[PDB]
Amino acid sequence: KKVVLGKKGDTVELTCTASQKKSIQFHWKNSNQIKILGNQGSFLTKGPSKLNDRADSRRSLWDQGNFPLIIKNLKIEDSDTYICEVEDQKEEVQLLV
Amino acid sequence: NLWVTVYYGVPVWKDAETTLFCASDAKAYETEKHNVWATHACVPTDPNPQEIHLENVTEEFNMWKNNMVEQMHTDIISLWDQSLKPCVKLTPLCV
Amino acid sequence: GIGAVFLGFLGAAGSTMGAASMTLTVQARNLLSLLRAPEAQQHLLKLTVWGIKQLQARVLAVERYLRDQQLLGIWGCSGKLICCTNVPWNSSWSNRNLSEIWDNMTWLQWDKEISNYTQIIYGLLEESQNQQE
Amino acid sequence: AVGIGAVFLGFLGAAGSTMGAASMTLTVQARNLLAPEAQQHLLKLTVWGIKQLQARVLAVERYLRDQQLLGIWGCSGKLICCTNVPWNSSWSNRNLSEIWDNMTWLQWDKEISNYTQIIYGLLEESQNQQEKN
Amino acid sequence: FLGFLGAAGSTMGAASMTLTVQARQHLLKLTVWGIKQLQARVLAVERYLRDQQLLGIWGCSGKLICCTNVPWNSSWSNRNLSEIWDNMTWLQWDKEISNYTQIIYGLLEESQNQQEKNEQD
Amino acid sequence: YRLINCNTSAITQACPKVSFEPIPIHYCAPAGFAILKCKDKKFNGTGPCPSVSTVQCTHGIKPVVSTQLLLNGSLAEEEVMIRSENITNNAKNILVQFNTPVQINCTRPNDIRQAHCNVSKATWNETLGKVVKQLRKHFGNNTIIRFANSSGGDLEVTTHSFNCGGEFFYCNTSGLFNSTWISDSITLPCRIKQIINMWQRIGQAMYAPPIQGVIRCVSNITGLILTRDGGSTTETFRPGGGDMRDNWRSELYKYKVVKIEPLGVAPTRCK
Ligand SMILES: *[C@@H]1O[C@H](CO)[C@@H](O[C@@H]2O[C@H](CO)[C@@H](O[C@@H]3O[C@H](CO[C@H]4O[C@H](CO)[C@@H](O)[C@H](O[C@H]5O[C@H](CO)[C@@H](O)[C@H](O)[C@@H]5O)[C@@H]4O)[C@@H](O)[C@H](O[C@H]4O[C@H](CO)[C@@H](O)[C@H](O)[C@@H]4O[C@H]4O[C@H](CO)[C@@H](O)[C@H](O)[C@@H]4O)[C@@H]3O)[C@H](O)[C@H]2NC(C)=O)[C@H](O)[C@H]1NC(C)=O
Ligand SMILES: *[C@@H]1O[C@H](CO)[C@@H](O[C@@H]2O[C@H](CO)[C@@H](O)[C@H](O)[C@H]2NC(C)=O)[C@H](O)[C@H]1NC(C)=O
Ligand SMILES: *[C@@H]1O[C@H](CO)[C@@H](O[C@@H]2O[C@H](CO)[C@@H](O)[C@H](O)[C@H]2NC(C)=O)[C@H](O)[C@H]1NC(C)=O
Ligand SMILES: *[C@@H]1O[C@H](CO)[C@@H](O)[C@H](O)[C@H]1NC(C)=O
Ligand SMILES: *[C@@H]1O[C@H](CO)[C@@H](O)[C@H](O)[C@H]1NC(C)=O
Ligand SMILES: *[C@@H]1O[C@H](CO)[C@@H](O)[C@H](O)[C@H]1NC(C)=O
Ligand SMILES: *[C@@H]1O[C@H](CO)[C@@H](O)[C@H](O)[C@H]1NC(C)=O
Ligand SMILES: *[C@@H]1O[C@H](CO)[C@@H](O)[C@H](O)[C@H]1NC(C)=O
Ligand SMILES: *[C@@H]1O[C@H](CO)[C@@H](O)[C@H](O)[C@H]1NC(C)=O
Ligand SMILES: *[C@@H]1O[C@H](CO)[C@@H](O)[C@H](O)[C@H]1NC(C)=O
Ligand SMILES: *[C@@H]1O[C@H](CO)[C@@H](O)[C@H](O)[C@H]1NC(C)=O
Repeated sequence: KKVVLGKKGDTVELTCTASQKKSIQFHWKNSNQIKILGNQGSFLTKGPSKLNDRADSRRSLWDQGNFPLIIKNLKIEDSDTYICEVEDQKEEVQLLV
Repeated sequence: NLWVTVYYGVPVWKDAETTLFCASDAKAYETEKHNVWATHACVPTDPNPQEIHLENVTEEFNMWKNNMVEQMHTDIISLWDQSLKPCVKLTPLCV
Repeated sequence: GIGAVFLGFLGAAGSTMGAASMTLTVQARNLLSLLRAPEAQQHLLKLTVWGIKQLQARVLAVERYLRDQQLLGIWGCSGKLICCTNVPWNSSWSNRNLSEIWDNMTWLQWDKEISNYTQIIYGLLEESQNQQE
Repeated sequence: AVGIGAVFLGFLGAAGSTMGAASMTLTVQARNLLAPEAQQHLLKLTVWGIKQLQARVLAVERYLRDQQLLGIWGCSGKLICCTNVPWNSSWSNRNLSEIWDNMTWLQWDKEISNYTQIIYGLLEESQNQQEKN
Repeated sequence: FLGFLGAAGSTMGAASMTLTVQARQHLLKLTVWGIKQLQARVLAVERYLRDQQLLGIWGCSGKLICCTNVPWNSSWSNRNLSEIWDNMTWLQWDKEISNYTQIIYGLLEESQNQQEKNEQD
Repeated sequence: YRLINCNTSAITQACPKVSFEPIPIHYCAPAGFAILKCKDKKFNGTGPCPSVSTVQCTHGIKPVVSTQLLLNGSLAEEEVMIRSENITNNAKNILVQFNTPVQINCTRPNDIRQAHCNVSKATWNETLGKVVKQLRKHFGNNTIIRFANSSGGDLEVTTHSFNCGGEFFYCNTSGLFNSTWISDSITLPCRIKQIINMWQRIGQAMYAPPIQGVIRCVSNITGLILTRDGGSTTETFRPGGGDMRDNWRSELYKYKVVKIEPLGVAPTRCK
């Protein structure tokens, strides 16, 4: 139950993190359980959400466990809750602008 | 009154992981890049393979937790790195 | 050669332990069961790593078999298939009727049964074969 | 070859002697026994080395396939070994002095080979029923 | 199938106990020195099978530790048997018994050989 | 400590234009071990497999990597199988096998960086038709199934990538998933990229220019990898893939390595 505040437009870096340093598969979903952003092996993938063109991630940090989510062009309608599922640690971070 | 027996020749299983050795019918002359890799790190195929059908046995498998899929994944990283040598890599180091 | 018989033991799984010990007597007789091409100098050291790799298996199939029958030979009997010894069966090793063992259980069940006690019997089989000598 | 290939041939000494004379030699023979070119130095190390190790492990697995067969019958390592199977008198019907004094093993084995499958079944069963009860 | 079975054997009570516990191009570099490590193993198998026929003639086939019915003579290095297992290495035996090991092997022949006829009667 | 410097290195080897034809490599088990084939045919990968044989080596598995498809694999025997770790999770790659190979012809004709893959229509419409049969088993045989394109990400997983002859094709499988199933041929606009993302580790790779002649590819599609998107319904199956483990969890699903322990003890009434 983390708290993240933005203004508008800026890049927020939500973060889930494992303890392995070996690029394990994660995902990122929202409150309606639609995929935001996902890892598939060594490639990135999106999901058919309404953040599909705006979401991003830092590719070089996956090899150290850190699996961020970087969102551009913060509107008002993305003020929701987001869920990172690494293997079990379904951490929820909520966002507001 | 009952005394402990010992039998040799019993069909007993034991869940455990090991290192599986590869086998394929490489040619040892062809410069196709898999027939090169399957000569340094393989063995000729089984000429007369042994296969036994087991009666009455039930057995629980699992696909998503197999430990030989990560042994196929290793020997194909090791294939392509000695097979498709690239002109420019860009591997993040992250000190 | 020998690695063929190491897997032929498994033909009696799924059956009952009275029947599988009887099949083992038939299996006892069933456990009694070439690169000559023009080789270039490039094929010479490549068909020889194909020779050593197969011959590191045929000696492992021999060396596993002698590491079995070194452990049996500690427990009195070397080369016996069916071997019973002079240790009394303790009652605390998953007590059950003897008709409730050799008639309605497969051999894989005994892996689930007495694997908590399998190390304790092995020390007893050493000691009683050492106490009797 | 240079291992246990000479032992299988050393058994064949003292054929044509009497069966008492071969038996005296049984336990005592198995007590006493068991170029400036770089290209030839390569093949003498690499492919003529493998091909003599494919014949030394052939003589091992020929030997262990014999001492395993004596293990079903119960002996397994004793060169002279006698069992509990009673000799049927319809097996050549010959005098026991007529056999061990003046008969060679080749002459003996030609007499018995009609039914040596039938003897080999009894020695397995008798060692299956002496460890059963 | 052991030819070494070492495990750095120094003290004899630790040597006896652990014995029951333990033993219970660039292709030319690796093919010449792979055959050398197969001649190590295949000989160390044929050294075992030659040895287990010698213990089989004495009657002690298969058993690692075996006890037998031949007592010491007087000229077989009479030291006290309690300090012998206390402070001595196994290496110091073959120094200490020199020419007695050939007649011990002869007496262990006849101890089984007379026993094979004794139970025969 | 948070924005730590990651030196993106660049190692440059000596790169020729080498051939690439994957041969079947089958994994054997060493001495004293065995491999248990699962000879069932309704086998969904998990659970108790009721008919189990024991083999030392498996079938000639071809190491054929791809995204969004599974070329040159091995077929089923009864029907199209739908395997997943946890279905109704919407985060697990639904594997699919084919009991018939949808053949795909793919050639670079005679631009150098352009190729086309040809797949026969109505061998694909019946095979999309077979999949929406067994898919409705795990659903209420309703909630109209709508295939669609990918969502985005890397170019390696939003298009069917593979590598035939040495060149790294990137085919736009967008006509293959455009239907919606209520209750002649197709051409695909491939490229040949030179700056790819490696599937092996994290990193990019730049390769030599494409070869001069013609480049043929005769591959037999024996598998898909889909993915749903759980809204709040139609259950749209947006295809994907890219973790290469899933290309070999669809030819090593019927295997298991066990250890043989041939010494047992039991009580008997002997003496
Ligand atoms: C699923 O599995 C199937 C296997 O069943 C895979 O299909 C394979 O695909 C690869 C990739 O294209 C094929 O390799 C290439 O095949 C080309 C076509 O060759 C065939 O036709 C010609 C003309 O009729 C014949 O001459 C060929 O005969 C050759 O093959 C036989 C064995 O079948 C050999 O024994 C002979 O000696 C012949 O050599 C075939 O019948 C072929 O052009 C190509 O060879 C060129 O390409 C490679 C690099 O790609 C070069 O290293 C090679 O030296 C050749 O290069 C010359 O030609 C090119 C022109 O293309 C020039 O640009 C070069 O500069 C140079 O001059 C190679 O053989 C393979 O044949 C095929 N397997 C078959 C059909 O069984 C699928 O790919 C697989 N799916 C996936 C996704 O991988
Ligand atoms: C498969 O995935 C579903 C989610 O789609 C899991 O179901 C959830 O289980 C948790 C248990 O903590 C509940 O709190 C959720 O409400 C469930 N969600 C739904 C949609 O059912 C299910 O547990 C997964 N299967 C396994 C075996 O873990
Ligand atoms: C793959 O092909 C499809 C099919 O054309 C492309 O999707 C769009 O298709 C419509 C046809 O109704 C065109 O008008 C658009 O120009 C296409 N593109 C977009 C971005 O809408 C699709 O773009 C192709 N894939 C790629 C990577 O170009
Ligand atoms: C050859 O035959 C004679 C006469 O029967 C016999 O005495 C002799 O022992 C035989 N030779 C050998 C070497 O045994
Ligand atoms: C013994 O076997 C031979 C063939 O090897 C046969 O001709 C002969 O009749 C048999 N004799 C008896 C008594 O069975
Ligand atoms: C070597 O000697 C020390 C001191 O007595 C002893 O503790 C140690 O166990 C010995 N090493 C081995 C391998 O027995
Ligand atoms: C696989 O089959 C087992 C029983 O055979 C079942 O319990 C399980 O739910 C199935 N899983 C899928 C994904 O079909
Ligand atoms: C194409 O599919 C057929 C089955 O219809 C198969 O026999 C053949 O091997 C496949 N071709 C490949 C794998 O190259
Ligand atoms: C691919 O399909 C197009 C249109 O159907 C056709 O013109 C072309 O010849 C085909 N190419 C091959 C190699 O089949
Ligand atoms: C596929 O075939 C079905 C009949 O089996 C038909 O109703 C459907 O229209 C076909 N698909 C397309 C895209 O025409
Ligand atoms: C097909 O995919 C492209 C990008 O992958 C996208 O622009 C287009 O809208 C997709 N078509 C449909 C019907 O989703």
